[PDB]
Amino acid sequence: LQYGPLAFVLGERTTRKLTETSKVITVDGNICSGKGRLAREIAEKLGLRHFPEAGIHYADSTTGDGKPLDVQLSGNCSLEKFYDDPKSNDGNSYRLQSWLYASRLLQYADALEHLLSTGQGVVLERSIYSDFVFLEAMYRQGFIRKQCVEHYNEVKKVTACEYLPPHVVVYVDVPVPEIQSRIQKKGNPHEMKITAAYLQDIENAYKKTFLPEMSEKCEVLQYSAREAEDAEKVVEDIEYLKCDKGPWPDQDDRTFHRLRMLVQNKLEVLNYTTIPVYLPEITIGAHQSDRVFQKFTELPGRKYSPGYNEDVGDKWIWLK
Amino acid sequence: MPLVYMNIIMAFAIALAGLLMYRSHLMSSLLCLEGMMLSLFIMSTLIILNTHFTLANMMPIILLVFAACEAALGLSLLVMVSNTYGTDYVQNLNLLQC
Amino acid sequence: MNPIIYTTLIMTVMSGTMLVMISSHWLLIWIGFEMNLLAMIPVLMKNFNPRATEAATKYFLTQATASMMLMMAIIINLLYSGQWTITKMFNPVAMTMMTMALAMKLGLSPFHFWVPEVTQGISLQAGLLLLTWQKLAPLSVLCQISQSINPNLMLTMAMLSILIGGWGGLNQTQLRKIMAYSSIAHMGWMTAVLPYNTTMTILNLLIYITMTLAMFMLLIHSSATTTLSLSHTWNKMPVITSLMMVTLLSMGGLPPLSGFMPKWMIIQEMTKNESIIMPTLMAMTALLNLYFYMRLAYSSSLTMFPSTNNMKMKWQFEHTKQMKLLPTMIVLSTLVLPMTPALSSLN
Amino acid sequence: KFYIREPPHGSPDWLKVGLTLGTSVFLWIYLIKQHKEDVLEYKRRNGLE
Amino acid sequence: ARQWQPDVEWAEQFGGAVMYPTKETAHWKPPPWNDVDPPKDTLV
Amino acid sequence: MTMMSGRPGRVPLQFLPNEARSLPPPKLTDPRLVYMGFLGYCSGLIDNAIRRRPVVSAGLHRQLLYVTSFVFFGYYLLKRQDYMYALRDHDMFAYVKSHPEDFPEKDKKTYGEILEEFHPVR
Amino acid sequence: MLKIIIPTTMLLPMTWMSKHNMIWINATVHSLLISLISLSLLNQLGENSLNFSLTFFSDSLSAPLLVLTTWLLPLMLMASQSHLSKETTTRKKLYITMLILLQLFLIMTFTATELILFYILFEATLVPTLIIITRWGNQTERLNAGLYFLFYTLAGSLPLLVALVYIQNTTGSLNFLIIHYWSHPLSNSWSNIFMWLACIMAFMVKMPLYGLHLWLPKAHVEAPIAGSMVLAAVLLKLGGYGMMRITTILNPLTNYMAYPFLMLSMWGMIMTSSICLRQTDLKSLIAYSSVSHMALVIVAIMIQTPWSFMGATALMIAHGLTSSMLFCLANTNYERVHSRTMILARGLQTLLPLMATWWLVASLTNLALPPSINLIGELFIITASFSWSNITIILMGMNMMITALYSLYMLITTQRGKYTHHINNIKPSFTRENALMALHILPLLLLTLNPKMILGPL
Amino acid sequence: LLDLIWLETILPKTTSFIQMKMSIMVSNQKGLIKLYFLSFLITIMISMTLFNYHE
Amino acid sequence: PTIRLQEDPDPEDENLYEKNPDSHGYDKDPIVDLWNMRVVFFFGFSIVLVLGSTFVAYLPDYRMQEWARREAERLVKYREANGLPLMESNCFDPNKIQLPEDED
Ligand SMILES: CCCCCCCCCCCCCCCCCC(=O)OC[C@H](COP(=O)([O-])OCC(O)COP(=O)([O-])OC[C@@H](COC(=O)CCCCCCCCCCCCCCCCC)OC(=O)CCCCCCCCCCCCCCCCC)OC(=O)CCCCCCCCCCCCCCCCC
Ligand SMILES: CCCCCCCCCCCCCCCCC[C@@H](O)O[C@H](CO[C@H](O)CCCCCCCCCCCCCCC)COP(=O)(O)OCC[N+](C)(C)C
Ligand SMILES: CCCCCCCCCCCCCCCCC[C@@H](O)O[C@H](CO[C@H](O)CCCCCCCCCCCCCCC)COP(=O)(O)OCC[N+](C)(C)C
Ligand SMILES: CCCCCCCCCCCCCCCCC[C@@H](O)O[C@H](CO[C@H](O)CCCCCCCCCCCCCCC)COP(=O)(O)OCC[N+](C)(C)C
Ligand SMILES: Nc1ncnc2c1ncn2[C@@H]1O[C@H](COP(=O)(O)OP(=O)(O)O)[C@@H](O)[C@H]1O
Repeated sequence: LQYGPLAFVLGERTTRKLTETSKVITVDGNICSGKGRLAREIAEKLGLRHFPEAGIHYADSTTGDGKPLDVQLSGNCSLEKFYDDPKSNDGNSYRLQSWLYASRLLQYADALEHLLSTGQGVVLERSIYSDFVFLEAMYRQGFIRKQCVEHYNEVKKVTACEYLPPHVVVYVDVPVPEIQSRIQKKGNPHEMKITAAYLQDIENAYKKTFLPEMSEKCEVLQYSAREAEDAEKVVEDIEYLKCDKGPWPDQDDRTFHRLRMLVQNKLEVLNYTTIPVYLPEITIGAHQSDRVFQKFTELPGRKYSPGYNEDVGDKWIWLK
Repeated sequence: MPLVYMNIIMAFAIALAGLLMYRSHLMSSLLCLEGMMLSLFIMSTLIILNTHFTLANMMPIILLVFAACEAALGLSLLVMVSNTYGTDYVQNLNLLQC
Repeated sequence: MNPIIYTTLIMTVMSGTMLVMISSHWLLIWIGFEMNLLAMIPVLMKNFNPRATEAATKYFLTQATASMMLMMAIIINLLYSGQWTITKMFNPVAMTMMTMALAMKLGLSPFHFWVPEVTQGISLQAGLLLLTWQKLAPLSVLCQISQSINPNLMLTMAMLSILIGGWGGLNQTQLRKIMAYSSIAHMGWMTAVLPYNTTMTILNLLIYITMTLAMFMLLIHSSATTTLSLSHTWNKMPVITSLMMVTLLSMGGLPPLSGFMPKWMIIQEMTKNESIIMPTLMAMTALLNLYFYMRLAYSSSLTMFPSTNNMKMKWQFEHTKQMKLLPTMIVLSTLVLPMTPALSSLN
Repeated sequence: KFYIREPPHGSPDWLKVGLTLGTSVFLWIYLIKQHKEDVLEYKRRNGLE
Repeated sequence: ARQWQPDVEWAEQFGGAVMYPTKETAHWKPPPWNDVDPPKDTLV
Repeated sequence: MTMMSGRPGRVPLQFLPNEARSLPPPKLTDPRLVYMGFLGYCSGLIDNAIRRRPVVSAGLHRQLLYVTSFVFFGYYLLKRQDYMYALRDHDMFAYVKSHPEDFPEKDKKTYGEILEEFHPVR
Repeated sequence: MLKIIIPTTMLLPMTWMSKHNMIWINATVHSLLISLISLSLLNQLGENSLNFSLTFFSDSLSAPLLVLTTWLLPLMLMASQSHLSKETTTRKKLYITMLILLQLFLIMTFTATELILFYILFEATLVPTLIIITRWGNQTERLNAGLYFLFYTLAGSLPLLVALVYIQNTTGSLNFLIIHYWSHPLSNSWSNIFMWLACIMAFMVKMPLYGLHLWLPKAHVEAPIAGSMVLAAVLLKLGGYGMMRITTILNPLTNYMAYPFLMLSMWGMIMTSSICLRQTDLKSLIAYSSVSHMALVIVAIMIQTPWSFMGATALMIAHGLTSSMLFCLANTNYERVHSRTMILARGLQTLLPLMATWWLVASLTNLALPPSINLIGELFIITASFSWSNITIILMGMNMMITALYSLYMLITTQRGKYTHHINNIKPSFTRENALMALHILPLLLLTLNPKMILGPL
Repeated sequence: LLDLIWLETILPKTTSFIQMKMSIMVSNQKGLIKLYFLSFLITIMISMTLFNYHE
Repeated sequence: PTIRLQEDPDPEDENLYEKNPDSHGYDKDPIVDLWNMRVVFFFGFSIVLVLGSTFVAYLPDYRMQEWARREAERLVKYREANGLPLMESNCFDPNKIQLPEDED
């Protein structure tokens, strides 16, 4: 049965499934730092579900088949051309930033739904609470306008206030010259054009806004580059945290019921991402919108509801 | 009608006029509502006693009960209003227009 | 709010309305009104925020004043005739006070100001309840005491309600305020025919309730409270906007849609008495409601407004909660005119 | 093909389908029977046959 | 070559708190996207 | 005004008095019943369209239930409506029969004895 | 007459069940078959009407109108499929559905036996027309046009409704046969005057009457081609049909209530003909032409003579065909050059000779060259007006001079002179467009061969 | 002078102007309960004198 | 960006003669185009036009023109034979009409 008021009335309660290891974990860090490996190790050791960082096609992997769609029908933005031409007059930069924030919101909703449904913990790379640093690094470099920042702040204000911040925030600190050396050793021709000022802006945003404001909600575990490979020590540092200061201890059955109703129904999660604020970077004309929607509806498993597409092998349609 | 009936009706009219004309405090208007309830209680009791309507004697008590409910309701709302603004002024209830 | 507590409060609202509808004693009718209001106040405050609190406070003040006037009218009627049964209302001053109290409860002009504010301050579900279920009890009482009504006062209030509903709706970009002004105009239409035929009042109430339920359910399905947010729905689900356009046309009263049936019937009834000027005025005034419905239809269905990029993500997900009665409500809102004679079953 | 369960599977919900079909059939049979008895009672009361 | 459709300038006519703005109501603001006004610092 | 609420002998919430059993029931091929079934079919199609299912083929059991429910309600609705109109006619004829002074049958005049003004068109 | 109504209702699901690339073929074929079936209604009697049932009847006035409606549907389909090629399948089916619903409403309107059923259908025709105009029009003005189309109509028709129900409370019936047989004169009182105005103004605004005509240029210019065809050819004739039906209960009040409308019709006929002489948009010229011809029809209905009624019927049929043909002719050039300015594309006879022949024949029928049925209707109305008053021949005469002028002006501007040098995208005429022009024009001359079929019940 | 100006001016433009002005007059209220509760008092007194005193 | 919105450019119009030199202007699909032409020509000209004109031309005389002419011929013959006037100013017999008693 679908979770709802009826399930809550008889039986189902979230508070009982929490078994001292729920602990939503996020592992933040600068570009090219090894935060993903640390998050994978934390998830493996503690037995929590690992969520890889949400990209342009995160929503594609959770709907239909998990395969990504064409960039025209999903995202409509490019990271590679953001690196190539960050000051392009077609609005690619803020479009990419807004789409990435929406993807992060969807991933956070998925992780919260899983945790509240099963009681198992989750480990995320970045979150909606951390995305803004990139936006700041975009604004200080002149890549986006101030109106874009205002729109981003409005959307974040109406979206991020409805969820619970993570239990423990893990940060990996890597100096900018080391990051440049790692990027050069990587070999991707699009990341070599990242100027050091952009990385320094990301680091400044992190260390001056995110960590100070996150430390008030819960204690923050910072690790340098050398003491992050030893994942067992990080895990046993996590295991001895006194987590009784944030909003998580101030949660009972009814608040959990409201949150669980919110985390499912992804349309209600994404409601305020498409607010009618007409920025040229993200506003799409009627003709292009109609053409792109017609193109999307013609994908092999997208015309009808999931179980009603006989062109991908759905049977017994006329009894469903 | 005797003079007493006219006096009670005048009291009800005065309380209604006091409710309809707000100054600043919501509490004063709630007091005017309570006064209207009291006037109705007195008027109904006098009518029921005059005509010796025995079973109607329980009617005014019922009135009082719902008066209390109405009184409680108002007070509850006032609390919330105060918690929003630090005051109970009706000027602050202007977020919604016609 | 706990779902159990919410169910109990909804049941108490409905029980108060039913007590009003089944009572023979004026005290029990007043008690039904009190219980309905007491249970209705928290339902308006379900999603807590300052706007909801303001709407609840305004609603409480209006309804409490109306109930005080109601009780005073009852007591005056008892004084001049020792009667508790709801009947021909032996006193004219008491009848005037009763009419004013019931009009204030219904939101008829000139006691109309609270309706747009309360509707705008609450959620769409609370607005649905307020504009559909809350009309039943006062209209039932008015139908029961119709023979003693003063036609001048009620006709004046009905004409004022139609005029004010049209003029106020002309100025709105918020969908809830549009619905509230539409409700004011439709209440005016309902009360215009009440002194002549209560069956026509019941028919108009039923058709209005069906159309309003379809409207509110379509607005909940596409999470839009403003014109600009409703102008995006075509790029997510065009079927919803097309059904909305047809429903708006029906609410405008155009033949051969169902919304034409009540006005037609009411006009005919008014010409069975003499009453020629008033129906003509009422129809010419309802043209204003048709105008702003048509403007909404222009914004949402007949033209395509620009959209946003993030809308692409919304393409990948489906509506989770489904309204089981929405299709039947739409069909009853649109294609019911050929079954007009079935109104005989209402009397 | 779907990445998720899609709770409505390839086979339809047999309980719901059976309940719906049974309700429709029962309503049709009830309507036929009621119409037959109504015709009989009208004929008896007015004495046509 | 193609049918006219509303653009941003057309759509901005319906984005205000009211149609037919006047001098008095030109300062009315539209309600917040969610119906939550920012909390005042009415310290007691 | 309420014409029929206080009609003597009326049972409060019956919906179908026993006297109505003396009227011929509507035929099962009544065009009004066919239109009610059409309304049910339209409701089923709209249900399919809103749920993003193939409109004509998605649920045949659901569409069948829609049509059946609409027809089932329409039959009794038509019965009650016909009963109400029969009651109105019965009361009207009885009242005309019991008040002959208010309904006189005056003498008939032929058109050869009635003087009608002629208005030429020119 | 369900043998015509049911096949259109069957056109509906046939369109919605058709294969994506066969909608036009199926719709056109079955529309033509329905027109062929409706051709049998022309067998009329000399004494009474064909009373099919309690609900529908056919007269010698409504049968040619029904034939015109059923014949216009396939022409509209042929004219629409060019500019709707880029449209999606569902929206094309919705457009065809709008056209079919309009035909059904018109067919039921022209044959309803009761006046309230007639009113309901005659208002129901509003919705598909408004949807077509505001959804498939090309420019931003269409929205305004739609509003002008709607309220102008409703402000006329809402009083009529009241009057109708009032009449049913007085006489007990709105059946047209009962109304005709039990007719009683209207006395001279203020109440009767306002009843007359309520019964007349809706049809007046439908014609439209001069002074109440401002909605028509907007609606007929901003509409797509099929919308303009059905607005000019059939929807304007609703007013004339309704007036000829309703005038049976308005005597002898009409004898003096017609004076303001007669003066408006004659002077405004002169005025709209004059307006046609200085017009930069080719579609607006055709719209104002329609206004002038309808003013003639209004005069004919108002003077209330058998000759005027015959002339009015003939003129309505002839104008429907001619104005629809002219709108299609203008649409061909618009689709070629994407502009409605008349002087933009000139010398088109050099580039498109057969289309120039079609233009010449259409403009010849517009100026009522004898023995076309346009001329027959115009001459009957002029003779009746001369009997009404010998001075009318002045105004009518002036109209006959102006019409031809602007008509030929239009031709001379578009076909003659030298071609515009920079316009190099004028392709040869398609078979579809030539067939459309022929299917417009041949019935006109065929009807000339047998004019008693469009002369009405008188 | 006639078709584009005065015929527009009399019927449709005047109607639009009047309806717009009345809409502005009716809908522009501050949302203060004080003002329209005073309005309620005025309405009650008028309804008690104009309609109720005459029976 | 010095732009206002992201929009597709207005496309050029397609010439049906480019891909189909004999295109009939009905459809871009040549076969569907040809059959649309054929059905329009057959059901518009061959069926409705010519056969409908023939059907209308031979419609039976339900207007009773020939019957009226023959009746008038008989009436004229009889009246001229017996010397009666061809037509009477009264179409109704006065013996079946009762005028008002007094005109003063
Ligand atoms: C009066 C006489 C009788 C008339 C009755 C009244 C009219 C008919 C009944 C009305 C209700 C019936 C249909 C209701 C459900 C339709 C909803 C829908 O979306 O349709 C899509 C659906 C196609 O969807 P699909 O097949 O799944 O794949 C395509 C995708 O879905 C692609 O879908 P998409 O969503 O991606 O496409 C988007 C599209 C989707 O938007 C729509 O499709 C619009 C549909 C709105 C439904 C109507 C509203 C509610 C009804 C009120 C109607 C009022 C009528 C009165 C006049 C006023 C006019 C408003 O939106 C747009 O493109 C925007 C266009 C803007 C134009 C706005 C105009 C809309 C209002 C016009 C309504 C006209 C009446 C209905 C027209 C036909 C509709 C199918 O259409 C159909 O195929 C169903 C219709 C045909 C089934 C019936 C056939 C019966 C069986 C055949 C045999 C016949 C038996 C005869 C017996 C004899 C034995 C031989
Ligand atoms: C917009 C379309 C309108 C539809 C409205 C909802 C339709 C579905 C609701 C189904 C109704 C359920 C009722 C059946 C159970 C029996 C109840 C019965 O006992 O009630 C009777 C009452 O019968 C009901 O009134 C009949 C309900 C039927 C309403 C349909 C008429 C709608 C007008 C015509 C439009 C076409 C409708 C098409 C239907 C799909 C008792 O009469 P009474 O207690 O003495 O009346 C009290 C009030 N009085 C005295 C003041 C009059
Ligand atoms: C833009 C185009 C719109 C459409 C045009 C519609 C045309 C409508 C015009 C109405 C035609 C006549 C209406 C009434 C007939 C006579 C009117 C009156 O002027 O005649 C005299 C009336 O006398 C005086 O004039 C009294 C009327 C004066 C008051 C009327 C106001 C007219 C002023 C102009 C206002 C513009 C109206 C149109 C607004 C758009 C006749 O004397 P009398 O025999 O005693 O009256 C006959 C009726 N009786 C027998 C019952 C008594
Ligand atoms: C491209 C080249 C063009 C030029 C070359 C042409 C070659 C020669 C062909 C031209 C022929 C000349 C025409 C001369 C007339 C001869 C035919 C005429 O005599 O027949 C008429 C008959 O004509 C028909 O009656 C008129 C046709 C009917 C028109 C209906 C059109 C079909 C419907 C199409 C859609 C409707 C749209 C309009 C809605 C109103 C006479 O009728 P009537 O005097 O009695 O007959 C008496 C004897 N009867 C009764 C026993 C038969
Ligand atoms: N919010 C964002 N804005 C712009 N770029 C982002 C954003 N999030 C991630 N990226 C890009 O993703 C790339 C790699 O992501 P990152 O997690 O830092 O490295 P790794 O894959 O080794 O964990 C980088 O080029 C980074 O710029």
